[PDB]
Amino acid sequence: KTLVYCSEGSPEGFNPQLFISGTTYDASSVPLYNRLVEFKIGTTEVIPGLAEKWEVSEDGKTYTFHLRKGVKWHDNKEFKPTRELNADDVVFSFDRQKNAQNPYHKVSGGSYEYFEGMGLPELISEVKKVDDNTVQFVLTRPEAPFLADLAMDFASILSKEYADAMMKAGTPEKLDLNPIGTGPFQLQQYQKDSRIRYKAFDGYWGTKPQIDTLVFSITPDASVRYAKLQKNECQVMPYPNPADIARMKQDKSINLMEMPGLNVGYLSYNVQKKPLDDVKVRQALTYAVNKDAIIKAVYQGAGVSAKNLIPPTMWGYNDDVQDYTYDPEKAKALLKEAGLEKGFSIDLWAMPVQRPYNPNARRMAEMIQADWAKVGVQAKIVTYEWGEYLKRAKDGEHQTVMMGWTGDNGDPDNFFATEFSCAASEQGSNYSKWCYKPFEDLIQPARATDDHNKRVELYKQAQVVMHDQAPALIIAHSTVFEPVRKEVKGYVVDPLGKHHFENVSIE
Repeated sequence: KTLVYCSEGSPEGFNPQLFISGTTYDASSVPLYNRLVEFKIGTTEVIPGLAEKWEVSEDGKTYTFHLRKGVKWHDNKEFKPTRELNADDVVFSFDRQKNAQNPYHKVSGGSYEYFEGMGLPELISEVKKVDDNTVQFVLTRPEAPFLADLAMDFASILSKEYADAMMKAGTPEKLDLNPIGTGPFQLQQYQKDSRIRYKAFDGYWGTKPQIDTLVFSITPDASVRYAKLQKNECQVMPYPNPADIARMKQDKSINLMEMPGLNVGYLSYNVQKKPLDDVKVRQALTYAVNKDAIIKAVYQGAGVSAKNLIPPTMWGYNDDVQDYTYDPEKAKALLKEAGLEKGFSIDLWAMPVQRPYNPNARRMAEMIQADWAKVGVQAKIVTYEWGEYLKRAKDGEHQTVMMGWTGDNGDPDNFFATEFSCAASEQGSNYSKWCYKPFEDLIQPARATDDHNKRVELYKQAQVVMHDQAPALIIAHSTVFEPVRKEVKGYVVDPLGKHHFENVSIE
């Protein structure tokens, strides 16, 4: 009947539209609300949510959503709904973020950060009501990742009946502070320095949670989380201390669940800077490096070797690629064919901050400098303060630079196109400055088409092109660790990084 989760900090609010933090999302969008479309648990595949089906026009610019009938809203001290979900609720949700003429646009400050971050103000031409159970979106271009954007937490549907009411009582901020949703749990109590209490929503459209009472115990210190887990004061916890992983692995009261994180760490080769314009040279520098040694010494169990830009938790992953080996002799042969038998000198920018996809860039750089020296390549390690590092790398001032990415929507486009397209190169966030027609000929059709099978084919071939042309040395993906006590049944780790309790039971 009850499950206690040791959370890592307090939510900023209960309206996910206004925030970008996973800590906040775990306490709001995940338990209380639903989206039009949802991610299938354990994957980044999209399925029906508050919309039982969708249709896409021939030109890829008009989306039709046919809404689910009979969906109930929560209630509170002040609100009791008189109708179920409809198109008004859905249009209000997106119109509030896009339209400055909407009465709720400036409410609670109007910071619609992810909405804006995903480019929706510009992409969306119009959001319209067709009837009470049908909504359309017309876009300014074809955009296959738009469905994955609508499964994101900021796209949670709010109640228009309740918003009207709170604007009527002259207390519109209550829509944001006292949540009303369609989700599996309802909010019962909250106290910022202590805990959050939820209860299974009896009216839920989906299958009712098997957990009757869900409690969040706000615990910022990770050592105290594990201590609480050991006492059975909480049954689930996130982000263990790196130091505790070995013990947790031997702890017979828990399953230490693991998964690749939604990210990647790489070293870009600026193909505009000689001799890095020659594919043979890029290949040589890649063969020369002893990547197993780097994974071991730098990540120390919190990462895994990467051979593809996207992690294996995403769809479209090509498991047929065979990664570069560690082969100095082949690197020397390559260098000779390139007419650089004698090596050359080059710079190597090391990240000044620590990230899951690259936790020790200084050590890594020293390792790569040692590897390259053996094939005659004398590297100069450079670094700058984070803002400056970013600004100069964005203008292509580097010869080689360590960078990475964390996924936003779980869609392959959000890695290949944002980081390695011709447009990204113009923009500067393609740090390889690689604009290649065979690549463009795969990622542009892939982002315009609606045929998922065709999308899978295209992204798998794109992984071949990247591998053959070696625009970047791909290094790794992080490893995520989630301790769960054995009495908890049905918990699945989420590739997008949220922590979900609506499908679990407790023994």
